[PDB]
Amino acid sequence: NASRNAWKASGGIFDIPQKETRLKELERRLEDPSLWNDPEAARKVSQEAARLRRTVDTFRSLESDLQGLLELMEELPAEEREALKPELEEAAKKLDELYHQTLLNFPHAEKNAILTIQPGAGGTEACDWAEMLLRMYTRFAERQGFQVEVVDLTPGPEAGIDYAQILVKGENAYGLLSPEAGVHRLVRPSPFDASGRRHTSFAGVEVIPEVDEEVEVVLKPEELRIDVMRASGPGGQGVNTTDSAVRVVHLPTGITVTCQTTRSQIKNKELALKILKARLYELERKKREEELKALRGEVRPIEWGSQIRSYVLDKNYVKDHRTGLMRHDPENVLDGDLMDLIWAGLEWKAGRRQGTEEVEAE
RNA sequence: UAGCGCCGGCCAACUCCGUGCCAGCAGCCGCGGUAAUACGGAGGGCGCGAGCGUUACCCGGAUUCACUGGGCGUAAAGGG
RNA sequence: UGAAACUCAAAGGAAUUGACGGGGGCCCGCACAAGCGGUGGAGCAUGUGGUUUAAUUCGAAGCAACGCGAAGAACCUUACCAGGCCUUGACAUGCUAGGGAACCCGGGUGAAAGCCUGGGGUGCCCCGCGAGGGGAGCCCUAGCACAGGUGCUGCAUGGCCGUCGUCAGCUCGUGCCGUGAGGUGUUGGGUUAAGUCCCGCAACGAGCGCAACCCCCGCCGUUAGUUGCCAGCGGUUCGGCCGGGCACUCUAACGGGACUGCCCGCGAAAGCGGGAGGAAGGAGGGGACGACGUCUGGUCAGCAUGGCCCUUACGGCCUGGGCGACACACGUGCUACAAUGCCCACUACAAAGCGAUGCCACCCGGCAACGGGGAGCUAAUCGCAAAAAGGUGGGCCCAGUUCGGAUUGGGGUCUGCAACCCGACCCCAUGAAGCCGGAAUCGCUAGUAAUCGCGGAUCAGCCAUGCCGCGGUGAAUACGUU
RNA sequence: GAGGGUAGGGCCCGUGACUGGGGCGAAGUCGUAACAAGGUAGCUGUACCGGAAGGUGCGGCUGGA
RNA sequence: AAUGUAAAAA
RNA sequence: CGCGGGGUGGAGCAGCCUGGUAGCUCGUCGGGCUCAUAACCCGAAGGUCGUCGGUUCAAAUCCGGCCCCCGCAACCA
RNA sequence: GUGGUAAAGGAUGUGGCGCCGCGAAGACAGCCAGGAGGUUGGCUUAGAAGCAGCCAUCCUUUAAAGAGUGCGUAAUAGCU
Ligand SMILES: [Mg+2]
Ligand SMILES: [Mg+2]
Ligand SMILES: [Mg+2]
Ligand SMILES: [Mg+2]
Ligand SMILES: [Mg+2]
Ligand SMILES: [Mg+2]
Ligand SMILES: [Mg+2]
Ligand SMILES: [Mg+2]
Ligand SMILES: [Mg+2]
Ligand SMILES: [Mg+2]
Ligand SMILES: [Mg+2]
Ligand SMILES: [Mg+2]
Ligand SMILES: [Mg+2]
Ligand SMILES: [Mg+2]
Ligand SMILES: [Mg+2]
Ligand SMILES: [Mg+2]
Ligand SMILES: [Mg+2]
Ligand SMILES: [Mg+2]
Ligand SMILES: [Mg+2]
Ligand SMILES: [Mg+2]
Ligand SMILES: [Mg+2]
Ligand SMILES: [Mg+2]
Ligand SMILES: [Mg+2]
Ligand SMILES: [Mg+2]
Ligand SMILES: [Mg+2]
Ligand SMILES: [Mg+2]
Ligand SMILES: [Mg+2]
Ligand SMILES: [Mg+2]
Ligand SMILES: [Mg+2]
Ligand SMILES: [Mg+2]
Ligand SMILES: [Mg+2]
Ligand SMILES: [Mg+2]
Ligand SMILES: [Mg+2]
Ligand SMILES: [Mg+2]
Ligand SMILES: [Mg+2]
Ligand SMILES: [Mg+2]
Ligand SMILES: [Mg+2]
Ligand SMILES: [Mg+2]
Ligand SMILES: [Mg+2]
Ligand SMILES: [Mg+2]
Ligand SMILES: [Mg+2]
Ligand SMILES: [Mg+2]
Ligand SMILES: [Mg+2]
Ligand SMILES: [Mg+2]
Ligand SMILES: [Mg+2]
Ligand SMILES: [Mg+2]
Ligand SMILES: [Mg+2]
Ligand SMILES: [Mg+2]
Ligand SMILES: [Mg+2]
Ligand SMILES: [Mg+2]
Ligand SMILES: [Mg+2]
Ligand SMILES: [Mg+2]
Ligand SMILES: [Mg+2]
Ligand SMILES: [Mg+2]
Ligand SMILES: [Mg+2]
Ligand SMILES: [Mg+2]
Ligand SMILES: [Mg+2]
Ligand SMILES: [Mg+2]
Ligand SMILES: [Mg+2]
Ligand SMILES: [Mg+2]
Ligand SMILES: [Mg+2]
Ligand SMILES: [Mg+2]
Ligand SMILES: [Mg+2]
Ligand SMILES: [Mg+2]
Ligand SMILES: [Mg+2]
Ligand SMILES: [Mg+2]
Ligand SMILES: [Mg+2]
Ligand SMILES: [Mg+2]
Ligand SMILES: [Mg+2]
Ligand SMILES: [Mg+2]
Ligand SMILES: [Mg+2]
Ligand SMILES: [Mg+2]
Ligand SMILES: [Mg+2]
Ligand SMILES: [Mg+2]
Ligand SMILES: [Mg+2]
Ligand SMILES: [Mg+2]
Ligand SMILES: [Mg+2]
Ligand SMILES: [Mg+2]
Ligand SMILES: [Mg+2]
Ligand SMILES: [Mg+2]
Ligand SMILES: [Mg+2]
Ligand SMILES: [Mg+2]
Ligand SMILES: [Mg+2]
Ligand SMILES: [Mg+2]
Ligand SMILES: [Mg+2]
Ligand SMILES: [Mg+2]
Ligand SMILES: [Mg+2]
Ligand SMILES: [Mg+2]
Ligand SMILES: [Mg+2]
Ligand SMILES: [Mg+2]
Ligand SMILES: [Mg+2]
Ligand SMILES: [Mg+2]
Ligand SMILES: [Mg+2]
Ligand SMILES: [Mg+2]
Ligand SMILES: [Mg+2]
Ligand SMILES: [Mg+2]
Ligand SMILES: [Mg+2]
Ligand SMILES: [Mg+2]
Ligand SMILES: [Mg+2]
Ligand SMILES: [Mg+2]
Ligand SMILES: [Mg+2]
Ligand SMILES: [Mg+2]
Ligand SMILES: [Mg+2]
Ligand SMILES: [Mg+2]
Ligand SMILES: [Mg+2]
Ligand SMILES: [Mg+2]
Ligand SMILES: [Mg+2]
Ligand SMILES: [Mg+2]
Ligand SMILES: [Mg+2]
Ligand SMILES: [Mg+2]
Ligand SMILES: [Mg+2]
Ligand SMILES: [Mg+2]
Ligand SMILES: [Mg+2]
Ligand SMILES: [Mg+2]
Ligand SMILES: [Mg+2]
Ligand SMILES: [Mg+2]
Ligand SMILES: [Mg+2]
Ligand SMILES: [Mg+2]
Ligand SMILES: [Mg+2]
Ligand SMILES: [Mg+2]
Ligand SMILES: [Mg+2]
Ligand SMILES: [Mg+2]
Ligand SMILES: [Mg+2]
Ligand SMILES: [Mg+2]
Ligand SMILES: [Mg+2]
Ligand SMILES: [Mg+2]
Ligand SMILES: [Mg+2]
Ligand SMILES: [Mg+2]
Ligand SMILES: [Mg+2]
Ligand SMILES: [Mg+2]
Ligand SMILES: [Mg+2]
Ligand SMILES: [Mg+2]
Ligand SMILES: [Mg+2]
Ligand SMILES: [Mg+2]
Ligand SMILES: [Mg+2]
Ligand SMILES: [Mg+2]
Ligand SMILES: [Mg+2]
Ligand SMILES: [Mg+2]
Ligand SMILES: [Mg+2]
Ligand SMILES: [Mg+2]
Ligand SMILES: [Mg+2]
Ligand SMILES: [Mg+2]
Ligand SMILES: [Mg+2]
Ligand SMILES: [Mg+2]
Ligand SMILES: [Mg+2]
Ligand SMILES: [Mg+2]
Ligand SMILES: [Mg+2]
Ligand SMILES: [Mg+2]
Ligand SMILES: [Mg+2]
Ligand SMILES: [Mg+2]
Ligand SMILES: [Mg+2]
Ligand SMILES: [Mg+2]
Ligand SMILES: [Mg+2]
Ligand SMILES: [Mg+2]
Ligand SMILES: [Mg+2]
Ligand SMILES: [Mg+2]
Ligand SMILES: [Mg+2]
Ligand SMILES: [Mg+2]
Ligand SMILES: [Mg+2]
Ligand SMILES: [Mg+2]
Ligand SMILES: [Mg+2]
Ligand SMILES: [Mg+2]
Ligand SMILES: [Mg+2]
Ligand SMILES: [Mg+2]
Ligand SMILES: [Mg+2]
Ligand SMILES: [Mg+2]
Ligand SMILES: [Mg+2]
Ligand SMILES: [Mg+2]
Ligand SMILES: [Mg+2]
Ligand SMILES: [Mg+2]
Ligand SMILES: [Mg+2]
Ligand SMILES: [Mg+2]
Ligand SMILES: [Mg+2]
Ligand SMILES: [Mg+2]
Ligand SMILES: [Mg+2]
Ligand SMILES: [Mg+2]
Ligand SMILES: [Mg+2]
Ligand SMILES: [Mg+2]
Repeated sequence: NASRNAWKASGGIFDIPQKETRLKELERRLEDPSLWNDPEAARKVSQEAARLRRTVDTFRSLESDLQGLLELMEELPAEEREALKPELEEAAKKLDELYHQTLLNFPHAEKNAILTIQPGAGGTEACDWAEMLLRMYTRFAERQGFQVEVVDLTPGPEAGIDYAQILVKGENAYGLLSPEAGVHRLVRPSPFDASGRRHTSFAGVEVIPEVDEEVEVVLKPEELRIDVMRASGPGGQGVNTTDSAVRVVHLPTGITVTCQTTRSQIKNKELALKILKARLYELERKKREEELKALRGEVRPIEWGSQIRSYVLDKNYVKDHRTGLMRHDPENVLDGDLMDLIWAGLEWKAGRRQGTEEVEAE
C-alpha cells in the first residue's frame, strides 16, 4: 500500500505550494478595515480564507503520517513495527477523507445517475461489445453496493443490443460513473468473422442525474396580457356591438395566440389561454432539452476516430488514454474493477483538468 | 565557417531504443492496431556542399493527340 | 448535339489455376432407404452455460469443446480464496565474513507453520608432549551474484495431438506444348478398396501415398512335458491324490498353409462370374500404420522456448475454505416404468488380467459390512473367483405392484492424523417421479446391435454409472442411389 | 465631337428561401435485382406500374440452353 | 426456401 | 356548456345486449432445425378490464358520479 | 355641514359608566448619575460579541442594570 500513500501525498502536495502562496495574498488582504467596509468584497475574501481549512489539515496531518511511519516501519516481524502499523489504519480512514474531498465536488455527484450504452462503428460485432459493457457497468454497481434499475433495453439483429439505458440507484452514483462517458475501443478476433482476424469496434456511453418541472407557474396572471375587441366576419348587429375577440399575449416571451371562433368572450379567453399554455409549454420544454444539447456540448464526439480507453483482449491489456494508465486484466476490468481506476485516474484527471483550467484560464 | 536532403520499394544508404491505427508519414504502392530498416530520437551509412531541400509553372518521360509514331470483333472507339 | 465541378487508383479485355453452383455425367461411405435398439420425458450420476460467492483457479467452443487435460480434489492434490508466518529463499551454482563440527534429544509458545530456547556433543586436517589456534565438511546468521513465477502472449515458437480422412490423392526429372500464368505425364477405354492393374497415348520414367514386410484370431505339423490326462493299466482318505505316460488339451517359439493356383464361361489383357479341392478363398476376420497439405484448430497449465511483466513480493510455508455453491439451460451417462418380468433357493459353462507389510485359503464371532485367529503364495503350483445372463424348483398375478428404488430418519463398520463442509459400505425403517416420453435426434451391416457379467490402469479410501480391455448368450435388415 | 442623360435589348459573373439529382463516408434500416438455370436465363429500346431494388407487355440480342 | 459488416498474405 | 360512441395481458382487437367461465393475432420466455441469425416447428407464461360508489348471492358485463380518447353539434340576429 | 343617507379595517376626536394597578413612606412626564461583571450564554454560520436563524429560565458588586428593547458595524464599541 506504500504506493497509493505517496500518491495521495503527491495530490495533497501540489495543493500545498499553490494554495500556499494563494493564501498569503488573501490573508494580508483581510487585515485592512477598508477591505471590510466593502461588504460583498470581503465576503469572497473570507471565502478563500475559508478554503484554507481544507488546505491546512491535509498537508499537516498527512505530512506527519508519512515520516512517523517511515521510521518505525522499515524492518521487524513482531514487536514495535506491528505497533506502528495499526496507527496508520486510522490514517487509512484519513486517506478516506481525502478521497471524498476530491470526488464529492461535482454539480450532482451525490445523486443517482443514468447510464446509456449505444453501439457504433463495428457492425454486429460493435453491438456485441455494447452488451459486454452493459454487464460490465451493471456488475460494478452490484459490488459498489448499488441498485440497478434498467430503464430501457433493445437487443440487436444478431448479437443482442442496439441500445440500452440504466438507472444506478444509490449515492455518488453520478460522481462515480461521471468519468465514463465517451467512446471505448475494443480489439479482438471477431466472433463473427469467418477468418477471425483482429477487428476494432466502438461503443458509446453517457451519464446524467435527474430533475424537475415548471409548467403552470407561468400562467400566473401578472405575466400575460389579455385584450378584448370586436370579432370579425359574420355576426350581423351582434358581431358589430359585441366584442368577443380575445388575444392573450405572453409578455415574458412575446408569444401570442388570438381567438374569435365562438360568440362568447369568456369561452374564447378560455380557449386562447388553453392554447398559449401548450405553445409556451413546448418552448420551455425545448429549452430544457436545449440545455441537454449544451450537455451534448460538454462532450459529443463521433464514433471511432475518437476513444477514451482501449480494451484489447489479444495481448490482454486495457488502456485509459486520458491518463496513460494501463492494466493487463481486461477480464477483471470487464467485471467491476473500476474503483481504483475511476478513483485516481478518472477523478484526478477530470477534476484536475477542469480545476486547473478554472484557476488558470477560466 | 559546414551545412542540408535522404537511408521500406522505385532509389545509393541499416541497426538500436521509444512508440502503439495514437503520435505521426505520404510522390505513387502503402507504413503505425506492443516487439516498425516506412512515425520519432540515436549510432552508423548513402548523396551533394556555400549550399541542400520545398512549393509553383514549362518541355521530358508520354509512341498518353502517334507527321516522324497509335488505334476502333470482345479492352475506350464503325455512323442504324 | 453534349460538358464541368467534384471524386476514385483504378476501371477493364483475354486466358490460367482453384473454390463454389437451388449444372451435368460416372462413383463411393450405416449418407439416405430397409431394419434393431436408443437419447430428448422421469430419478440419479457426470461435464458445461448462467447466476451466486470471500473465493466458487485455469484451459477446451459446431462438426473436430461439453464422463474432454483429470488413469482417482476430504487435508495432499491445488494453480483460487481468508488468516498466521519466511522474505537470497523449498531446490542450483558461486564468492566472502564472523560463531559452531558433524549429529541427536527437548522444553515455553501457536491453529499449524513459524518464532523464543535448554541439553548431549566434540569426530576429520596442520603445529606442538600439552595448551592454544589454523584448515575441510556440515549448520546458524550477515552480504552479493542469483533463485522462484501454473504471471502474459499457442496470433512470436519446438514438441506432441485433433481434423478433413484410410479419402486416393499430392508431386518431381527430362522432353514437348503455350508470349505467359500454365499445360502434359496424372487425361482417355476397361479394372479394382485404391493414381489396383491392363490397354491406349507426347511423353518416358521416378518419388510421398495405396498394397505388401510387423502384431492378434481361424486349420495343421516341429521342439518343450510340474497344465491336462485312467485317453491306458494299478493302488484310491475315489480329488488326476500316488505310480505312471504326453498321446490329446493347453502353454509358447518356429514353421506349413491361399497364389484367382485348379475346373468351367466372358475378356485384347487386366479382370470378372460360377464350380472343386480346402480349416479357410477372390483383401478370410480384427489390429498397428494416417501422404502434399488444410483449419492464424489445440496446448506457453506436461515439458521446452523468443518477448514481456513481478521481485519482502505476481515468490514460499501452514491452518481453514473452495473447486462439491443452485431460481436455471444443454451435452455424455446410469437405473427404470415391470410378466420375453421381479423375488428366493439350488446347480452349471469363460476370457484376459492382476497379487508376497499385496492377493488373503479355512475357522471363529456378527443379520451384515467388518473384525479376531490363521495356512499358503515373488505366483500355468496358493490367492482375488461366486462370472453373469443361463438351467431346474418355489413364490407374486397386473397393481404404481414383491414394478421402480429416489428421498429422509435411525443405528453401525472400514481407510486415513481428520470423513461438518465432502468418502465408501451395511442393516432397519422410510418408500419419490416415473404406466415408454413434444418438436427433434444418436448408434450399428454379423459373432455386429442388443444384452450379461469379469478384469485392469489410477489409488489410503473413493464420490467409476467414467475409461481401457475380456469373455458369455446372440438378431434384424439392405428393392435401390431419386 | 469627349462625355453625360434617358429608354430598351444581348452575353457573362456573383448571390437566393427552397428544390433535383450526383460523389464520398470501417458502422444503420429495408429487402435481395445481378454474378451458378443466382433458384422466373440475362440484357436491351420502349410502355405501363410498384417503398426499393424491380416487375410485366411488345419486339430485339446472346454477351443463354 | 432470405442474409452474414468492419484489421490476415517477405 | 350539448348529444353519441369507447377505456380489456407489452401492441391492436374480441367478451358486455341476454351477469357465473377473460378469447384471437403479433410480441414475450423455454426448447429445437442452422455454421449462425431470420423464417419455420414444439411448450409455456402474461391481464387491478380508467378510478371512486352502488344493485346482486355474484359485476369486465347492470346503474350513478369523476377522469382520459374519438364522432357530431354550437344557428337568427 | 356629521345631520344631508358605503364596508372590512383603522386612530392620544369628544362625552359617559365600570374594573385593575401606582402615589404625600413623593407617583406619571421631563430631567442628572450608573445602567456592570464570568458573558464574548450554549448551538450553527465565512462571520453570528444582549442584539440573523435554532435552544433556552445562572449568580455576583448593588438601592440598581433583562442570559436582553431598538437602531447600528463585516463582526465591535457605541446611543437607548
Ligand atoms: Mg501526526
Ligand atoms: Mg521522533
Ligand atoms: Mg499479529
Ligand atoms: Mg495500533
Ligand atoms: Mg484521493
Ligand atoms: Mg422507475
Ligand atoms: Mg429490426
Ligand atoms: Mg440477441
Ligand atoms: Mg460475418
Ligand atoms: Mg469455425
Ligand atoms: Mg400571481
Ligand atoms: Mg370580414
Ligand atoms: Mg354569411
Ligand atoms: Mg347568416
Ligand atoms: Mg351585446
Ligand atoms: Mg356591449
Ligand atoms: Mg367568428
Ligand atoms: Mg364555433
Ligand atoms: Mg429563455
Ligand atoms: Mg466515423
Ligand atoms: Mg473474478
Ligand atoms: Mg535526396
Ligand atoms: Mg536518385
Ligand atoms: Mg538501397
Ligand atoms: Mg501517445
Ligand atoms: Mg508500451
Ligand atoms: Mg520496435
Ligand atoms: Mg506489428
Ligand atoms: Mg521513407
Ligand atoms: Mg527512422
Ligand atoms: Mg548520423
Ligand atoms: Mg561554388
Ligand atoms: Mg509533362
Ligand atoms: Mg504531357
Ligand atoms: Mg507527345
Ligand atoms: Mg493505342
Ligand atoms: Mg478499319
Ligand atoms: Mg471516355
Ligand atoms: Mg453509311
Ligand atoms: Mg449515312
Ligand atoms: Mg453503335
Ligand atoms: Mg442517327
Ligand atoms: Mg465524348
Ligand atoms: Mg470528360
Ligand atoms: Mg456548372
Ligand atoms: Mg471446403
Ligand atoms: Mg449414422
Ligand atoms: Mg462400416
Ligand atoms: Mg433409417
Ligand atoms: Mg428417452
Ligand atoms: Mg432426462
Ligand atoms: Mg454445453
Ligand atoms: Mg447472493
Ligand atoms: Mg491460461
Ligand atoms: Mg473456465
Ligand atoms: Mg476424473
Ligand atoms: Mg493468502
Ligand atoms: Mg542460499
Ligand atoms: Mg570476491
Ligand atoms: Mg520442540
Ligand atoms: Mg516440562
Ligand atoms: Mg580432514
Ligand atoms: Mg589430508
Ligand atoms: Mg594436508
Ligand atoms: Mg596428511
Ligand atoms: Mg598431527
Ligand atoms: Mg603433531
Ligand atoms: Mg608430535
Ligand atoms: Mg593430544
Ligand atoms: Mg581439505
Ligand atoms: Mg577442500
Ligand atoms: Mg495454434
Ligand atoms: Mg505448434
Ligand atoms: Mg482431398
Ligand atoms: Mg490432379
Ligand atoms: Mg495436373
Ligand atoms: Mg472416351
Ligand atoms: Mg501406384
Ligand atoms: Mg497340434
Ligand atoms: Mg483303468
Ligand atoms: Mg480299473
Ligand atoms: Mg478299454
Ligand atoms: Mg503327477
Ligand atoms: Mg507358397
Ligand atoms: Mg488367370
Ligand atoms: Mg465358390
Ligand atoms: Mg489379414
Ligand atoms: Mg484391416
Ligand atoms: Mg499399409
Ligand atoms: Mg496455427
Ligand atoms: Mg484458443
Ligand atoms: Mg503462458
Ligand atoms: Mg514463455
Ligand atoms: Mg521464458
Ligand atoms: Mg508486486
Ligand atoms: Mg514493489
Ligand atoms: Mg496371511
Ligand atoms: Mg477373509
Ligand atoms: Mg456367524
Ligand atoms: Mg473383512
Ligand atoms: Mg479379516
Ligand atoms: Mg497345478
Ligand atoms: Mg481390485
Ligand atoms: Mg433369471
Ligand atoms: Mg418359475
Ligand atoms: Mg406411486
Ligand atoms: Mg449398534
Ligand atoms: Mg404422468
Ligand atoms: Mg402396470
Ligand atoms: Mg468394471
Ligand atoms: Mg481403486
Ligand atoms: Mg465399468
Ligand atoms: Mg455621341
Ligand atoms: Mg453616347
Ligand atoms: Mg453612363
Ligand atoms: Mg421617358
Ligand atoms: Mg443594359
Ligand atoms: Mg442567377
Ligand atoms: Mg443542393
Ligand atoms: Mg438517377
Ligand atoms: Mg440520392
Ligand atoms: Mg441535395
Ligand atoms: Mg447511384
Ligand atoms: Mg452509409
Ligand atoms: Mg442502428
Ligand atoms: Mg445500405
Ligand atoms: Mg443490410
Ligand atoms: Mg438473387
Ligand atoms: Mg429470387
Ligand atoms: Mg444467368
Ligand atoms: Mg424490358
Ligand atoms: Mg409503401
Ligand atoms: Mg421477349
Ligand atoms: Mg434485327
Ligand atoms: Mg449472356
Ligand atoms: Mg441444357
Ligand atoms: Mg438485411
Ligand atoms: Mg449488415
Ligand atoms: Mg461480406
Ligand atoms: Mg372496443
Ligand atoms: Mg365509460
Ligand atoms: Mg378508448
Ligand atoms: Mg372491457
Ligand atoms: Mg391496450
Ligand atoms: Mg392499456
Ligand atoms: Mg399496460
Ligand atoms: Mg361497454
Ligand atoms: Mg406466439
Ligand atoms: Mg424463442
Ligand atoms: Mg428461438
Ligand atoms: Mg460463424
Ligand atoms: Mg449461438
Ligand atoms: Mg432461432
Ligand atoms: Mg426485420
Ligand atoms: Mg414440456
Ligand atoms: Mg406456440
Ligand atoms: Mg402462444
Ligand atoms: Mg396462450
Ligand atoms: Mg391464460
Ligand atoms: Mg368497467
Ligand atoms: Mg368475472
Ligand atoms: Mg361543426
Ligand atoms: Mg335573418
Ligand atoms: Mg334560418
Ligand atoms: Mg352631507
Ligand atoms: Mg366601523
Ligand atoms: Mg377601532
Ligand atoms: Mg388608549
Ligand atoms: Mg422609594
Ligand atoms: Mg452591557
Ligand atoms: Mg462569544
Ligand atoms: Mg461561537
Ligand atoms: Mg456588550
Ligand atoms: Mg448584528
Ligand atoms: Mg432551578
Ligand atoms: Mg464607526
Ligand atoms: Mg467577524
Ligand atoms: Mg453593548
